[PDB]
Amino acid sequence: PMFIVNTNVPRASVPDGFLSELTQQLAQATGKPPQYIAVHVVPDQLMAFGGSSEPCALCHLHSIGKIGGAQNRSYSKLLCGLLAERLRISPDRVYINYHDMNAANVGWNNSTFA
Amino acid sequence: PMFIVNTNVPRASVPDGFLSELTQQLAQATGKPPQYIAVHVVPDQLMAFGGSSEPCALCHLHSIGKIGGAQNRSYSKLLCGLLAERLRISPDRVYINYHDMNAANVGWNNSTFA
Amino acid sequence: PMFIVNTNVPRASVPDGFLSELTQQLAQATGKPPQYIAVHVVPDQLMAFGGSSEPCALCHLHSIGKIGGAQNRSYSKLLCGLLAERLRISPDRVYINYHDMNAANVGWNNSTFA
Ligand SMILES: [Zn+2]
Ligand SMILES: [Zn+2]
Ligand SMILES: [Zn+2]
Repeated sequence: PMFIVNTNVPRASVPDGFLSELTQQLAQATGKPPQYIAVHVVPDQLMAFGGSSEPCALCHLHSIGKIGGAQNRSYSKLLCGLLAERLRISPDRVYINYHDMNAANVGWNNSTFA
Repeated sequence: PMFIVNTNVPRASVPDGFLSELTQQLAQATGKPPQYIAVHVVPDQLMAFGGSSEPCALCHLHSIGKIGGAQNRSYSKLLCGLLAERLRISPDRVYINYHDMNAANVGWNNSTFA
Repeated sequence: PMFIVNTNVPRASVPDGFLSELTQQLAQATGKPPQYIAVHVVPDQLMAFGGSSEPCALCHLHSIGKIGGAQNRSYSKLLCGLLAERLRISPDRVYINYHDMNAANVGWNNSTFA
């Protein structure tokens, strides 16, 4: 699984340990080993949500499987929780795009996961 | 809808008001309420288009519906127009990836749109 | 075709000429003319892969066609090889998401490729 958060929150407002917390929480949520989880945070972005530049986040989660209606609801509660608690972003100013990837469409280690 | 533009144009060349212009015109073109429109501009990028580092842009528009052949042509005319007039990027140096998202695959406000 | 690499490797570690090498080799791998290839490198990112922040990369390749199991394996070998040799990133710390785009879903030059 791989998760990106793009936000207008400043870099200094991202806590030490946030990447490790996302890794652990996503490992637990997806059930995948942490060794397979990648995370990426991009602060200081020029962005707006509903025309407003109050704190917001635009995110992506790519995973080979572990994507679906109930799972994505659970991930959204989890991830919005973390962004609210750690980055002080309101849940209603977060979007997360979920992409279920075929194994043949994810490259890694000189080949794909197929 | 969520629109991202990645460009090698420098930050100082992005005019004041541009996020607001994008929000307004995307709301009108997609028919979606402005509250649901998110926009993100990423200047100063290390990029090439056709092997050239002349001004260019690589973009993404995700939307739950309102994506299809005729709509996408319309969006491209609108967005390339804006990038040309505001950022001085030639339309033939812009790519826009359009993604029609299932409601169940978009997280927002602790849940999804499904 | 368009290729993005997000990495924690610093900007100064990206060698001169790398965008040009990526353009050339992607043109050859996809079979598409270099004039149609776009490349984007994003260094200095706040990322982790498998819980750690040694050099890693999260990438995307979007292409109208030229995507499939054998092609993607060949792209992955090529791209991991380049990231290892030029950016000193281990291949087992690289993910590449491959997206086959419909022509009507790629905007360019005020219209789409349809
Ligand atoms: Zn997406
Ligand atoms: Zn895409
Ligand atoms: Zn993707």
